[PDB]
Amino acid sequence: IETVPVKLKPGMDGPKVKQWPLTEEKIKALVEICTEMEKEGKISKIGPENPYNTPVFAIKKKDSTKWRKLVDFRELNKRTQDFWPHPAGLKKKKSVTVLDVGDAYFSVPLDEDFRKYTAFTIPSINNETPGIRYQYNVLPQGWKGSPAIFQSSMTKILEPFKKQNPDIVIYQYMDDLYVGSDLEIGQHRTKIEELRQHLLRWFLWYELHPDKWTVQPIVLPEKDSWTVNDIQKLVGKLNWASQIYPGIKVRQLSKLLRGTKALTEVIPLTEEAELELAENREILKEPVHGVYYDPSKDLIAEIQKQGQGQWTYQIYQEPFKNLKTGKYARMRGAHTNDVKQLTEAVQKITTESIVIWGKTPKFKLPIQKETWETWWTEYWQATWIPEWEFVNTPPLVKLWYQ
Amino acid sequence: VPISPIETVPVKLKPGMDGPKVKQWPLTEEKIKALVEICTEMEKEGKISKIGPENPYNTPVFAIKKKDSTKWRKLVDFRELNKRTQDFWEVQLGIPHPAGLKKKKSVTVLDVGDAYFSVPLDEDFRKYTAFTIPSINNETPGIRYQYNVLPQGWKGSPAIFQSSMTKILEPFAAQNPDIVIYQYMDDLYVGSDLEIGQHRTKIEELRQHLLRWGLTTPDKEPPFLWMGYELHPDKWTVQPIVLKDSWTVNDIQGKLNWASQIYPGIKVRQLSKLEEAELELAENREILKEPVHGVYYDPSKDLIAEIQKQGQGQWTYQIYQEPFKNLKTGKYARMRGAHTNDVKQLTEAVQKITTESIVIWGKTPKFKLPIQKETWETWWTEYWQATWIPEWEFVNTPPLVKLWYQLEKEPIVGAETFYVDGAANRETKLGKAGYVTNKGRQKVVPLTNTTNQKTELQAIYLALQDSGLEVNIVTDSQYALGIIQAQPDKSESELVNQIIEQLIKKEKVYLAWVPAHKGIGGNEQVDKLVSA
Ligand SMILES: C=CC(=O)NCCc1ccc(Cl)c(Oc2cc(Cl)cc(C#N)c2)c1
Repeated sequence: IETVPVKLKPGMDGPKVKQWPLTEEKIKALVEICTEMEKEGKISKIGPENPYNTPVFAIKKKDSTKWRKLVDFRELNKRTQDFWPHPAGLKKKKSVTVLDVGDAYFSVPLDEDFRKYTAFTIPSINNETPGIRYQYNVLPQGWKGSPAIFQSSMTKILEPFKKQNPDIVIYQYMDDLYVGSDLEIGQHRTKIEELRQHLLRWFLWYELHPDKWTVQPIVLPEKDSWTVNDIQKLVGKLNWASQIYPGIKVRQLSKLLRGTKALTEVIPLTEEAELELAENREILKEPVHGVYYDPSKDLIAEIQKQGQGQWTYQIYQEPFKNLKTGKYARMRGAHTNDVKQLTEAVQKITTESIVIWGKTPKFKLPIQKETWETWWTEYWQATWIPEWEFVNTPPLVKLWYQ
Repeated sequence: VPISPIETVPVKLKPGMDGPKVKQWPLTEEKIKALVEICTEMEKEGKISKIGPENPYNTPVFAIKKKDSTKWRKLVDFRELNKRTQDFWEVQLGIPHPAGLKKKKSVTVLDVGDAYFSVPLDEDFRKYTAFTIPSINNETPGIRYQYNVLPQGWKGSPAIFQSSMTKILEPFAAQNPDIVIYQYMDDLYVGSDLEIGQHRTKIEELRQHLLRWGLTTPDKEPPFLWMGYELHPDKWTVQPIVLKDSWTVNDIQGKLNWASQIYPGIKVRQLSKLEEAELELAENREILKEPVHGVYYDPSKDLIAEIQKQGQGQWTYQIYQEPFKNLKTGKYARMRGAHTNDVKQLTEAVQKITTESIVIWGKTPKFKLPIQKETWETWWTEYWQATWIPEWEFVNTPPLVKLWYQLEKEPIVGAETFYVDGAANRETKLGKAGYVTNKGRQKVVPLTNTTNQKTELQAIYLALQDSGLEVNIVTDSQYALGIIQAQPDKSESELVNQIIEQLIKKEKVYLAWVPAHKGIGGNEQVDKLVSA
């Protein structure tokens, strides 16, 4: 009931980010939503004395048809004062469920002097009327201070469930609660239904699990007949992997390509060449040497489009030091829409990153800036938004992860 | 009759900055006499109030004769206070576009300019608006004044005023959804499709509603001249536009970009000045000679957008709901870059038109595009980037966008294999480019004024020139791969354009990459030849 004093970081003004265009349906949904939040006192209209702004738009979460208000607090979160633990068990758990606990934030007042920086604008079509300007009175969904400030209340609500179930790992990131287990889904959902019940006894009606390899092994072909082209591709892949792995050698394989030969011609492997290829296999079976996570440095996520709905990704902090690699093969929403697939890949990769390290990575997207910025909000279903940059030059490496 | 007050808008100065302390300029006795007369009337009207000696702030006041009508006009120069006043959320950054307006049967104008001086200024801020009328012969203390209302020329006045008018009109617009109200200058524009009797009645209700806040309305005519447009009841168009060895002064005209929104086929690619410059090699569009008007928006009909390729990285589009009646038109210029193709540019035009249409009509239009469905499918399924264009249909209006070549995914059986390499000396700018093949074909060409990158491209060109219709090419040039894998159809480098022209003639091309200096036999032999 007593607000926590919050201030921006030293030497930084409040956010002043342009509101981007919205469709009529999203504007109509945002009006209905904000009209009701106004009556509930969560937000209040503001005047021209407020120069600050944060973009707003609308989404439909997974398996629901109801519009939800999403605010892009990325700029405010950067400039918000760092407010002063990550469970390594969450990644190791067999099954983790994700719960939207954001509505809980709306029962906590926001510091009076800080409300000015939560200002948002509902745009008008064709600029025909002025924008509807609001600011928050309660803790906003998507703000980094909202979990921080609410943490004191959250532990109190969850200590009963935690004592009753100690094997359950519980983790909170933004509006999301991550609840891990090693039990069966039916009882998992039963314990999950139990957690919601505690939440109803002050909330909304995602099932995920870890996969086998953290870093997917590099694999080489096993053939009985090698063409010149097969051996050229292999030498290329091994030269690339030699930037990651120490003792990769290609001399005995490159020697087979001696002469000016037709690409489709079969070349039998020499005994020296078979041994070299086997030693490289052995090298690639071991882990990468000296790969550490540093919480100070940013995480970097790279995505390649491999075609036919397949996508590859690598998370790292230093080049050739992969903390995780993976491959996403099917996106149900879009066999005809590359951008929907990419957007769902970014969301899956961010979720995994939240589980493993408890922070989102910076993405390098295989897309032109203008195409991505036009369409990603149409397919976004998460309450957080990561950072991203754009790759304009085709990487030669796409082959090596294929 | 009690009048509801206009709630003041709390204003503050920027943090750490204090108010203005500028020097009042010496005035002529005639000007001082003119200012004293004005301010006494303004004071009698409540717009300003005389202040005592306590206020330490001052803003200079000037007098300008208005068209020598034997009358003077007061001018207070708030430039300094504006620099020290807080920032505001201005709301006029985007103007409505006429093509987004809906047709209306009746549209009435009302004068609400009297409301500007009816909007109060924050009490605690008035002391910062102080100004001094100098005394005759400087023998008395000048008359001191401060503002009680939003001053003309102050930073906050435009934003505070509109936000005040909107707060006033909200009950009326909510309770009368059968009407629309737009605010331009000192006049309000109210439109409706009701019978002329009901429309005039509701205007009387608006005048009554404004009278509650004391705003009093007096007792134009279509077409309306607004923001460089002409707004007729059934059509809209731009206001007239106007254009020698003096063209050297500027390319600010040129302003055909403003015309481009309704006049089709306008081009501005002359790109001169890419303060005195030569001009040559240009075409007068001269399509501005004949009048062209746009239509208003009917939300019950579909929105359509058709794009045409005009050449030289230029694209033109029309947005319409019914055939041959255009809501608006426009153009798109290719982005500055070294290599490009038509499919990427058409994709960027689609995205530009999409966002503009969201702005103006709140929805994406259906597209008609000069590209075959099969062409687009081949493109996006094989393009290394993710791409997408919204719902669209093919229109057979040449020039048609097409794919000009497609590289093979696998080596070609029975096609000759060309191993190419190129190298140059950084100091002499001399180099070699060449190939060796599986059939024993060879070439090495000596080159002057070249780089390692140009020799790598030239070697690929040689293999393409001297090969049959089907050919396998092995290079170690990551630079050449990055270029060809981006599928350019045109380039700024004439060497890339020549490779493109050779690729268009081939039936099958497989381009394979190998690492350099690793002993790949064909690459090793040609590398020794070209690095000599
Ligand atoms: C006579 C023309 C006509 O009727 N056009 C139909 C569109 C239309 C509808 C409703 C109104 Cl209120 C309107 O008036 C405006 C709008 C705007 Cl942006 C600016 C101005 C001004 N200066 C007036 C226009």
